[PDB]
Amino acid sequence: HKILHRLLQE
Amino acid sequence: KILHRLLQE
Amino acid sequence: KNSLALSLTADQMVSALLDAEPPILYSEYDPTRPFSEASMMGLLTNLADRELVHMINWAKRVPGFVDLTLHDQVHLLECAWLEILMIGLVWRSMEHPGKLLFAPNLLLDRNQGKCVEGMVEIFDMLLATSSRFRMMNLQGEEFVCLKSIILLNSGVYTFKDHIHRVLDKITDTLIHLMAKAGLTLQQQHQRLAQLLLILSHIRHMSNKGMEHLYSMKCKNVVPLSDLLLEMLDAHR
Amino acid sequence: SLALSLTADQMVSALLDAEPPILYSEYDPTRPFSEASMMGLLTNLADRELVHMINWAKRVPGFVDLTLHDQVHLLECAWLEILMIGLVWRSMEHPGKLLFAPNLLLDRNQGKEGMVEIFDMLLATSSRFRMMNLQGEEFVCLKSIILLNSGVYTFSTLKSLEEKDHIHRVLDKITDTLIHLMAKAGLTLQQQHQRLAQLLLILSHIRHMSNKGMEHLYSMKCKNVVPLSDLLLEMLDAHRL
Ligand SMILES: Oc1ccc(C(c2ccc(O)cc2)C(Cl)(Cl)Cl)cc1
Ligand SMILES: Oc1ccc(C(c2ccc(O)cc2)C(Cl)(Cl)Cl)cc1
Repeated sequence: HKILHRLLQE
Repeated sequence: KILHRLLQE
Repeated sequence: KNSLALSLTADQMVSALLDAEPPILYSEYDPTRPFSEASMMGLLTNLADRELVHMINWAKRVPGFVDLTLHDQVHLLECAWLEILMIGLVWRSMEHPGKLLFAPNLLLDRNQGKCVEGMVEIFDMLLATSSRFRMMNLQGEEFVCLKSIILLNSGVYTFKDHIHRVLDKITDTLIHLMAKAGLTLQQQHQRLAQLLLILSHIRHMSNKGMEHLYSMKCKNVVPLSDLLLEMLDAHR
Repeated sequence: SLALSLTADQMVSALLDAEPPILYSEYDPTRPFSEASMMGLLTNLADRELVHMINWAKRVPGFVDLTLHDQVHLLECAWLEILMIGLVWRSMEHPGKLLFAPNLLLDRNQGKEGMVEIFDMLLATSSRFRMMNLQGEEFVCLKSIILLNSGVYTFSTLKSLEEKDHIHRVLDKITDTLIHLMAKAGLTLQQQHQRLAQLLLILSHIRHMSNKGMEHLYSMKCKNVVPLSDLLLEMLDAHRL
């Protein structure tokens, strides 16, 4: 759910 | 100052 | 399974890291030199938040990083983010003795740190690191190596082979740069040690800074982005 | 300065000769222990170790060339890192355990408060020492590097900068000594540089552990259940948490 997860994938 | 003293003797 | 990072040459490594470098960002253009704790920490927090986004995209371009699982990537960045922001700050500040160049339009000195409780100690540590780098004549090629070492090293022992192989590659790269710079054998290993020992101080500054950020959080005066909040919370 | 005139072999010999003793704790396997009394044991041990550390520091080449004030500073900054690396060294041959003392060997289960996170980091460092097959000669070099390096950037005058200059020269000598040891052990030049980096990167993790420990120690003081010794309290306060 972490934002960092999303950013690392984006 | 304990450390200070121990460094002396 | 095999990582492309290990097959690169020293020069290829240097060029990849140089090319991955994030941009130097600006602060708000208001000419009011911050003297309040609020405006001070407000500007720095805003800047840090934007820098973090670039950092995340920088990390993905460090050879060997994307070979790790997402979870490993998250762990490394959560552990290293403040160290990385700080070494970057220190590097930018190197040619400005006595000043911290947070941005081209935000150049601060220790007196301005005095207005934020607990910040003057951190500013002084940063300034000392900057001076040390300047007196060592740190090169940009060495800087990008050190920054990548921080990314890979800081969290590696809270989890390995892949990471340590890459770290070895970067060590090879540093020595390569020093030999290319004409240093003798004894000068090479001595300089390698000097640079790596500074990473201990950078870690120390990050730890102290993290404590300061946590207090700033509980004071609830300056709003923190969800991103910055999640990065901070990772340090318990 | 006698320090800057030492050969690599003499430096190793000097450091080995200065090694402090391994002390015992008051642990009694038949006695029940609370989290509080277990931490009382470790606090007691640390306090006793500190006295030996102070007298060990005096025997590290270069250290007594510094002013009393500078000696005080280096030790205030490095004390917990030094205790921790010593603990990690003693534990290297006991996977999963921390050998606080010959009569006190703990696993992470005996970490139960917040000490558990620190135990885990210490265990990981020991595991790392084992992975690397850290040698005793390399260990004593690393320990002296910590003493000299940790406080060197947190020290007035242009003269007071000369004090910092001497330390860097001694540090370089210890680097030379490390390289000398690896060269003797048959390592290639590439291997020597890689291993030197590996060893020095560990010091970053030790700094981290010390910082985390320093915070736990401060919280213990405030909870005021586990009595800290007077020397320990003064060392802790030197960090102003
Ligand atoms: O490029 C940088 C920007 C901000 C910082 C810090 C920072 C980080 C996060 C914040 O919310 C505020 C300041 C300090 Cl702690 Cl040095 Cl002011 C460090 C480097
Ligand atoms: O040889 C050692 C003894 C105690 C310690 C620490 C220590 C230091 C001071 C104390 O009051 C309690 C524990 C921990 Cl927190 Cl790692 Cl157990 C470290 C190494």
